[PDB]
Amino acid sequence: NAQLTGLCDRFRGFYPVVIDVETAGFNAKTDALLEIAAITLKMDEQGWLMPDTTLHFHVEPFVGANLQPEALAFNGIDPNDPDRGAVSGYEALHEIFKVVRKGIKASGCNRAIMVAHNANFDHSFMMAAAERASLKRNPFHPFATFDTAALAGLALGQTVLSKACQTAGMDFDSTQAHSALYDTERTAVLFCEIVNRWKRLGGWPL
Amino acid sequence: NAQLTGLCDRFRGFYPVVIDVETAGFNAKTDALLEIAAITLKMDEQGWLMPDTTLHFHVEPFVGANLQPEALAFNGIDPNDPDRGAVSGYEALHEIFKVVRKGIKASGCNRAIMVAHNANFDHSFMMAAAERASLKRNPFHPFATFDTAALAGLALGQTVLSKACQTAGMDFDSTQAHSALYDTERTAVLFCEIVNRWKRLGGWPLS
Ligand SMILES: [Co+2]
Ligand SMILES: [Co+2]
Ligand SMILES: [Mg+2]
Ligand SMILES: [Mg+2]
Ligand SMILES: [Mg+2]
Ligand SMILES: [Mg+2]
Repeated sequence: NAQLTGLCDRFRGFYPVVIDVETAGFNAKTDALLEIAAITLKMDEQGWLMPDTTLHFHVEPFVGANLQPEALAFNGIDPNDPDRGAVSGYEALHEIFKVVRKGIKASGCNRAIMVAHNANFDHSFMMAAAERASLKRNPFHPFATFDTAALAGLALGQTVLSKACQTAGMDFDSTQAHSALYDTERTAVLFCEIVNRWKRLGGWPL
Repeated sequence: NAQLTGLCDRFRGFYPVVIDVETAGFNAKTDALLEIAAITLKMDEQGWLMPDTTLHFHVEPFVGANLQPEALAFNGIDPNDPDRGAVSGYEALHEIFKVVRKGIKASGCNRAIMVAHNANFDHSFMMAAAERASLKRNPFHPFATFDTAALAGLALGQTVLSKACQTAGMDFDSTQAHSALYDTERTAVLFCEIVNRWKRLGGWPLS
């Protein structure tokens, strides 16, 4: 309870959850959601941020979903592979929201906020997936996000995930990139580093 | 040329332009754009960031636009008021793009990136107006932004514009808030401060 409360209090009630999504295109309303990974965070007693929990689902292209081959070629996902283990968008988000809503309960926490690289992209797909599924209990703030591309611009002078991670002194494997799980991992680590670094430099507290 | 490359160099080529819009609702696709202000930035010889150029346009509701009274009640704008001096969305954007493209011409810069509080909101309306007007040659990055709500969250632990500005040491006047000019202005000063504060604590340069 404490470490989830100290986390939220760091962001005025916001409970930051790192999200990465794979898709069949750039249109959140018409292109398929194909993969989603979520990483929750926590604050240790010293006030340092770090990764807590990890969820990950492959998602079945919804009925009516367009699919751009350039997208599939990019992330390498085959929506047809049987051993894929894809579930519905509903199932994926419901399970993630369930884990998040619990976080928000143990609260100085009020609402969840999405952390993502170029968060506008991942946010819109999540909101669209939730839309199709008619999920009423959505714990994420409907418009606000923590975009690590902007935070990296500030702290690192880099907006590209790989280059930002490298520049931050992080390991980065191009061969593992563009996978929901790896990308979310790197992004959560990058996010935690930027915040902590700000702390180490005496930028925080105020 | 110097101040623009330095600036751009700080963000790997990105030429940051602060933007604030006023609208007739929350749907960028279907609700009216009513107002837009833009503030360019510059870096002095000491490496500090500050506001440079400012332009501002009231915008006439495009044909077919919806207007939410709650939106109008919120911002105080009357789209019928004859002395607004409202221009087309094409005109406001064209004028703003012209000034921005002039900045990108600097050797260091190669693309503009929008700075805004909850930037996804402003960015979507900007991109939709540009789309309505069939504007090629849009100098702003098509999907990237610098969101001051996120940067204030990190730097100050505040995400709300007024709260962040107050918490930052800046004056904020709720009287003048929710207007394009004022909001863009507070937002630009807040962005510059967060960047500068970062520099002053030794987070930048990386050396
Ligand atoms: Co779906
Ligand atoms: Co327009
Ligand atoms: Mg991504
Ligand atoms: Mg990815
Ligand atoms: Mg605004
Ligand atoms: Mg405003």
